[PDB]
Amino acid sequence: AAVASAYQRFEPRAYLRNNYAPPRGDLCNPNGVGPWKLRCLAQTFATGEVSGRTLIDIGSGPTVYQLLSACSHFEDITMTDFLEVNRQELGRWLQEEPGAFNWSMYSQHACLIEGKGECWQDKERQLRARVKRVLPIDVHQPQPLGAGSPAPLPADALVSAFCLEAVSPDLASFQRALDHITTLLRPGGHLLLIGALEESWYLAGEARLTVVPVSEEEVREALVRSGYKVRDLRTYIMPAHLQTGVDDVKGVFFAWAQKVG
Ligand SMILES: Nc1ncnc2c1ncn2[C@@H]1O[C@H](CSCC[C@H](N)C(=O)O)[C@@H](O)[C@H]1O
Ligand SMILES: O=S(=O)(NCCC(F)(F)F)c1ccc2c(c1)CN[C@@H](CF)C2
Repeated sequence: AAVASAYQRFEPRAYLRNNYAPPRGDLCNPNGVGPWKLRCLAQTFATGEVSGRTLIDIGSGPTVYQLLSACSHFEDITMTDFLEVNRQELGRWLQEEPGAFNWSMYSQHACLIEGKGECWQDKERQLRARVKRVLPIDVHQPQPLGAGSPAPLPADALVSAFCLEAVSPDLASFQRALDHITTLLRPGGHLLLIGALEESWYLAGEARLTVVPVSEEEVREALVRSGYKVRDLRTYIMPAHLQTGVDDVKGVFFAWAQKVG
């Protein structure tokens, strides 16, 4: 409830500005964190080993880039978040309403990276078409989505970016939160986890969030303890010019894990 309390001042547009607009949001530099995250996602799905019918995005927040390469492998996509404000923001983009955040640059780069000759409008069209619902969620609950969630369970795959560490006060919480979401994933399923490395706080407007600083090994061990087979775990070290005053993140990790059940 302590963290949950802090997230009450969370400003969606301040978050988007701090992390998805320049300099961090500049996709032109191939050395940026942006191109790196999109490549990890694209390369993974390009292996063709992450497929199914349903997929759930945990703690989607007000962003969609994490689903750009995934949307063409899953016909039923469910997005989620603890904050009403974030679900509202996602709606504005999915419905193409006024003031929606502009993700066209990311769509274009996903198309560029994937290399299938696809135009970005068709990519955004496909994603919007496959996202069937935006549901509330709380990874701190043994049943994240709840009792009678409209989401098809178990899911064939899960995607989660910058959520778990951002909502857990310490390692143990991180672990449980991971066990909580893992129940949502069908045995043999896949989990694509992205997150901040060794970060302790980040700003989102008037909100100042505490973060549990984790390391690559701690993430690996946590995934194993939860019953996953780590297929891939990479690290991106945050360059100096991407070190702004919005947080103290040291790097970013990408984990492709398979629930071995
Ligand atoms: N208990 C909880 N369970 C699930 N999500 C939570 C949560 N508490 C906070 N969150 C959400 O977790 C998000 C962390 S920011 C990450 C946003 C997005 N996934 C990205 O890649 O940028 C926020 O949207 C916040 O509202
Ligand atoms: O800089 S990033 O690695 N990616 C943004 C740049 C982009 F969009 F181009 F990929 C990033 C994204 C989100 C967050 C961070 C970094 C670090 N703070 C967390 C707190 F939860 C949120």
